[PDB]
Amino acid sequence: KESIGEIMGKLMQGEIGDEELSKRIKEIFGKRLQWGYKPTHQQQLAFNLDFIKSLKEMDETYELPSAFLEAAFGKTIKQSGCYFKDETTTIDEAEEASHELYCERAQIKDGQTVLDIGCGQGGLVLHIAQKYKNCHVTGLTNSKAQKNYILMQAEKLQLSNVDVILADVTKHESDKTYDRILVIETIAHMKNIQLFMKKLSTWMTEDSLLFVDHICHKTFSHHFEAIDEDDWYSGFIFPKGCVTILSASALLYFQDDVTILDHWVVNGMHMARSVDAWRKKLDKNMELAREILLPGLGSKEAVNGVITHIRTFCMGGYEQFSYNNGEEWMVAQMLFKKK
Amino acid sequence: KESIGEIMGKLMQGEIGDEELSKRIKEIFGKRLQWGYKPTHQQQLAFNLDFIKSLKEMDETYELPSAFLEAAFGKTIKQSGCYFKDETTTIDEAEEASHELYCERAQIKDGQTVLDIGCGQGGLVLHIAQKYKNCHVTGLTNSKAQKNYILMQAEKLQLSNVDVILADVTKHESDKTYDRILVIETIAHMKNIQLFMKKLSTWMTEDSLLFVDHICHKTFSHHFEAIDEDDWYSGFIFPKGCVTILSASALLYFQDDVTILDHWVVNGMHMARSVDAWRKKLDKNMELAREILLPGLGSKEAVNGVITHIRTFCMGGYEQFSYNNGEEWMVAQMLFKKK
Ligand SMILES: C[S@@+](CC[C@H](N)C(=O)[O-])C[C@H]1O[C@@H](n2cnc3c(N)ncnc32)[C@H](O)[C@@H]1O
Ligand SMILES: C[S@@+](CC[C@H](N)C(=O)[O-])C[C@H]1O[C@@H](n2cnc3c(N)ncnc32)[C@H](O)[C@@H]1O
Ligand SMILES: COc1ccc(C[C@H]2c3cc(O)c(OC)cc3CCN2C)cc1O
Ligand SMILES: COc1ccc(C[C@H]2c3cc(O)c(OC)cc3CCN2C)cc1O
Repeated sequence: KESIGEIMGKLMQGEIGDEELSKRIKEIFGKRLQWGYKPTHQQQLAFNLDFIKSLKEMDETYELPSAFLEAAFGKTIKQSGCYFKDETTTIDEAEEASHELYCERAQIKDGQTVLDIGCGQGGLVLHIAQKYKNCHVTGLTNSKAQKNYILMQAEKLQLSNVDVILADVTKHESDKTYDRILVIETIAHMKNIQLFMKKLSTWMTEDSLLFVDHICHKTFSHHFEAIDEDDWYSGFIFPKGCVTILSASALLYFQDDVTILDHWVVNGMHMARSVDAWRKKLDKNMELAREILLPGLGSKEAVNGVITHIRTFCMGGYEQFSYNNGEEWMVAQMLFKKK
Repeated sequence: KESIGEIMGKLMQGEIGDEELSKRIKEIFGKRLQWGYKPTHQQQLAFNLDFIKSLKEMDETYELPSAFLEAAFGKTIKQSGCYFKDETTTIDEAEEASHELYCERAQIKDGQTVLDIGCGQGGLVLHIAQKYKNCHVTGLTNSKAQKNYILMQAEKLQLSNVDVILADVTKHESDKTYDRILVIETIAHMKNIQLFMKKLSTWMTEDSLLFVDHICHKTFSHHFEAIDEDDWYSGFIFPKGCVTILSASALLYFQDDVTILDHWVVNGMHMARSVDAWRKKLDKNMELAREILLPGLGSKEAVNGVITHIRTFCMGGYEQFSYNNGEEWMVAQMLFKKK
């Protein structure tokens, strides 16, 4: 069936079954792979360097209710890839394992000041604060709801070492420095990477470390947007075209102000299992979710719309991160010091 | 035929024909590829990062006569990969094309001070000096013979803007700075890369650029040494185990003191065609070469030994750089500024 509008129409009517939906999104990702892989390393580097150089030239009131977030995501409402040891690891255990991975790779130690940039619902902030009672942990979010959620959770867990800065990170100005800065799956939303990294360095001292985790492709970078008129998916998921997927090594070229100390990647099956867990939990709590959303949304059809958007994101994320057994799209992690 | 000694024995007797020699070296390189490629990007990065971290912990009077060098190499005696536009490009034309490539990518402009580190027989120094009469061009070499050769060539070409520093680059101390620093296929011999790059930065100002060209593997780094007891080749060619082949991206992790601006690779068929041209020219001038070498060598057998070493280097280099149509071993190039 041709035509964006036609596919979008059937999709919203629940007339496209899971199997065909998955098959359709997978073919969309297959075409991005064809766009991204060049025949020789000479050409691959030319293409990658052109993307990086273009980056270096660059310079909604409605928020889902937290009770809905609790019904779709895991216990700490982590909205980033989790780490699954087993086949039977639950989303709650995978959330905790990923928190501990970050603490290990970012070399968190009791006593440090820690800043978590774009902290979301604050799972990582709460984890570090609870495990390391002499750390002072600051979250930074541009969401008032997120701030209020984190502060409430801190109060319930009897944590006294948590604060939250409410700010757009690109506009925030401050003299404060921190021993540790964490940036977990936020960089994909950052429009000016060179400026972002530069600002981060001014919040560091000679003893600080910076840890960044970002969704990536192992070989090439791309904007998350349609290649052609056959791709209904990209523009449905991110209607504002400002999500960038950096290659696993792209940040190596942004060492004006920071210097790399270590670099890892985590296979895409972890992310795939994450989104699959959210999809399954959402499906299980579907009735409850629709009831929670109805008030603030107004119509049963607007509810259906928000649910379709979220569920399709999950189905598409599955196909993207599980491609070739997790060896295409994945998560890259880097550790830096100030330069 | 098993046993290192046995193969080494036949090789020196000219009893191993070209076809079997090539086949044997190619299988040796095949095994290094098996050693170097990991099943997942997560493992490949772990392996690459381990090599880079190990680097960061690390801290002959007999010279061939220039008349011999003239009989084996091209007109400027370039001893680095050349650039072949055609099938019929000669070694002399490929030397010139590669010189012009370096000048373009290093952004050489008339009027600049230029330093060429490990300048060899000074082909690049003489090229820049002749093309850009207002540049002052300094070569640095640890070889007295090379210095004397370059100065003589400068005198014959009526060049007044050439000087040569005789020094071990790792020990050279100086307050002088340069607009442009070039390092062409020298880094593979450098034992302490982090210290090397740091020193280079002290010879730069805020306006300087640094261009590095190095032999590489596209995916992984390795020392040029035997994996196992089946590899007679590595230890025959470099009897001192201190040649490192960095991956194409290894230098990205050495930005403590310099910051990357651009990055390229040149397909390995260019290098392969280079060594093939040297081998063919040596074979053509074989009689003349043996006569030139005899004086300073003393015996016809020591002559035969030096020729076998050089010719086998060429045959092995062919198999290494032409592997998979030049898409394994190749040449990487980087441009940096001071940090
Ligand atoms: C993909 S979520 C990851 C959240 C959290 N770190 C986690 O791992 O669950 C990225 C977060 O960045 C926040 N964000 C996006 N742009 C921001 C900006 N300019 N300033 C601050 N936060 C921002 C979003 O609100 C969102 O909470
Ligand atoms: C592979 S040759 C390349 C020569 C020249 N750049 C070219 O492209 O033909 C590398 C050169 O580095 C020189 N070299 C090696 N170690 C050196 C050191 N520590 N200081 C100075 N020169 C060195 C060698 O003598 C040799 O001439
Ligand atoms: C609507 O806001 C959200 C954005 C992202 C996620 C999950 C996950 C993720 C999963 C994807 O597959 C993806 O596409 C490339 C992007 C992202 C962004 C980083 N991360 C946290 C959850 C959200 O609720
Ligand atoms: C004996 O000294 C020499 C060393 C190297 C070359 C040619 C060429 C090259 C070719 C190879 O295949 C190789 O192996 C990985 C290493 C090198 C070193 C860099 N370059 C200049 C020529 C020489 O005369």
